[PDB]
Amino acid sequence: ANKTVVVTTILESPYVMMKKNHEMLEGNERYEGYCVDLAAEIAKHCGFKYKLTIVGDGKYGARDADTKIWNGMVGELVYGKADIAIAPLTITLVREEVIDFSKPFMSLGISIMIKKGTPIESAEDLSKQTEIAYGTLDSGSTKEFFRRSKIAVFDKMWTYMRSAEPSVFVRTTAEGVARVRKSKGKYAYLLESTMNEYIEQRKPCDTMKVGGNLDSKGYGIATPKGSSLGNAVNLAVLKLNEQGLLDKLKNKWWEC
Amino acid sequence: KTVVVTTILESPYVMMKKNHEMLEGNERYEGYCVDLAAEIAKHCGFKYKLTIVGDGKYGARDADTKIWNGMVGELVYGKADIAIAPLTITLVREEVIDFSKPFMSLGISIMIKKGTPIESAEDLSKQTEIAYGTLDSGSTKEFFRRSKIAVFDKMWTYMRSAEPSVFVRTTAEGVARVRKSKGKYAYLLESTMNEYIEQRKPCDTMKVGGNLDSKGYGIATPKGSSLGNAVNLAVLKLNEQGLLDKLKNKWWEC
Ligand SMILES: [NH3+][C@@H](Cc1c(-c2nnn(Cc3cccc(Cl)c3)n2)o[nH]c1=O)C(=O)O
Ligand SMILES: [NH3+][C@@H](Cc1c(-c2nnn(Cc3cccc(Cl)c3)n2)o[nH]c1=O)C(=O)O
Ligand SMILES: [Cl-]
Ligand SMILES: [Cl-]
Ligand SMILES: [Cl-]
Ligand SMILES: [Cl-]
Ligand SMILES: [Cl-]
Repeated sequence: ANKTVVVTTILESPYVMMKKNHEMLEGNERYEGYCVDLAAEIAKHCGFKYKLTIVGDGKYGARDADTKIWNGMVGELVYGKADIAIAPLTITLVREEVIDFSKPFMSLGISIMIKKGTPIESAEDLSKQTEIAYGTLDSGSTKEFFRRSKIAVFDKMWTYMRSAEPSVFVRTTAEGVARVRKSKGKYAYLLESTMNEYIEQRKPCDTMKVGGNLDSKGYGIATPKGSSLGNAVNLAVLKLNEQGLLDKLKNKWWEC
Repeated sequence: KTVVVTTILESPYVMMKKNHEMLEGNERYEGYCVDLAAEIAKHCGFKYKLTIVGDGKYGARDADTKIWNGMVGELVYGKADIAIAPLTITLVREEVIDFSKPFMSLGISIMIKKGTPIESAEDLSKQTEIAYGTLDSGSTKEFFRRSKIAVFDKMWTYMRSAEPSVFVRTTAEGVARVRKSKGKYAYLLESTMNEYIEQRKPCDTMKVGGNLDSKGYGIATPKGSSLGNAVNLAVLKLNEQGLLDKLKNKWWEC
């Protein structure tokens, strides 16, 4: 690279977190987490300096159907605000058409979060009932998945979600988790298995993952199309995996 | 023109059809990869011819000369246009060819004959009574040669100095070596084949311990190929539509 690399990411524990004493720290030293360590290791094996930045709008990435404008970390790569995205960013077909992804460094699938005691076990259960509302993050891969799915059960769920009143969408993942906890079992949150399981095993220990994953995908490091950094970043990811660092980082950062 | 697809004869990925001697062309073969090639050829809009890799190898290179063999070599040296097989995505392979995003996941595991006193990779590295090795021309050999983890590096130090040779030249040779060694050989292979062989007679093998790593199979094309981008989007499409899970269930006793 010829400049200091601008890395965009999102504040999502345990991937990126503010240090207890971040107010006294400068630059990259303010943050900590799985993706903070991963960026240092990618930058080390690619030979560039980098500055960690938090995505301005706090979004993963969605595409406006009318204007085709992207937002979130995806938009920051498409419109030249960032050089690389190191975050739990899901590899998707639609995103792969405007940005480049490295090979996945972590796997996941869409899963269901419920409040302990809710009579729900699968997405089939959710689509066949009207007592428990459900929704997902509005600006992420999960919304994209349901919007595009030709699969009957998932299309039926999408049709219900976008027509529900009050809205069942949430604009952050934390909003979704909180909605489950305060809805007395009347709201089920559709989110990725990684965060679902993470929340499950932590206080107040009142949420739970039910059913199996709805699909199988992974997180990847993203760069803009044509960037002379994607090839290097891709090899770095594969080297860190083959050397065993990704397993070490997983164990490092991963109660009820 | 017609795209030359290189693959390898491994069940249930690629197999000979019943009465294959009387069939011609692509109709001689069937399996997960045979169905997968048709789907990718459909979404990418090209005609293709299935061919089995000449040397029956997955792909390794000489450390000094950097010359490749196996399916990787057929792509690097212009003998095939695309590889559709259980070919593992690795660092060294991605330096000379391109891979799509993984269409299937797997890890390195340990195969033993039933009754062998082994449960993990650490157990093997702590002794020599029970020999252990892996395929010589594959990604598992690359893993043990390039792994920075201590226990794996000790297994590599043992393998390349053991006597008689613990390496094998085909996966069938490794499995046969476990079944014939009366419990004195452990074969390091990928979990997909380990668990598949486990549920097939003679039913005298089993998988012990968790996977030593986590990786995936990807569709390979030579660098600069005009099929690369399209093939990658096809895999992601087939995954989104659930067809990869359909093929798995379709093609996947003790
Ligand atoms: N990853 C999706 C976003 C996304 C998620 C999601 N779930 N978990 N993450 C990351 C995460 C946060 C906190 C803790 C842990 Cl363990 C993992 N993203 O769920 N629906 C979506 O749409 C995207 O790229 O749009
Ligand atoms: N995949 C590796 C080869 C490779 C394998 C391996 N194991 N299983 N396969 C594919 C397979 C065969 C038979 C049945 C089933 Cl289910 C799966 N390849 O083990 N060590 C290696 O080095 C490579 O690309 O080099
Ligand atoms: Cl993982
Ligand atoms: Cl359906
Ligand atoms: Cl021709
Ligand atoms: Cl899989
Ligand atoms: Cl170690």
